[PDB]
Amino acid sequence: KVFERCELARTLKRLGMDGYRGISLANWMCLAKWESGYNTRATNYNAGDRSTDYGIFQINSRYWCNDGKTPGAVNACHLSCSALLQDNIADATACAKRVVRDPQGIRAWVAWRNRCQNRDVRQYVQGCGV
Repeated sequence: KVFERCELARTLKRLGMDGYRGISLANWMCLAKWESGYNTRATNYNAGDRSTDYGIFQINSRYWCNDGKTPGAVNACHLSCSALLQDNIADATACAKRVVRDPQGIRAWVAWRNRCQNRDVRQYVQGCGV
């Protein structure tokens, strides 16, 4: 599924993402925007280390989900990476929450650092009713 902007903002809010561990909804939106263009079936293979990024947040298989083909990988979210390719993003948000409970928080995603950190991200939630 490819979410429309405000549709996603309210979907994330309903799943408890607004302010989760001090991270604003606008930040999660900016993350999803730059990671996959709000596309839940987005995937990216990383030839260098044999891991794959999954879903709307492009979560990596080396540490977060199990795809069975990533060498020495772990599954901290305790999910099959397939769960991160669903139209329903409940599991993907559960895992995104798991990621941010770690020390880095939202900084876990380099894309967030490159396009969201210290940026005016208000535009992501404007007019969505969140």
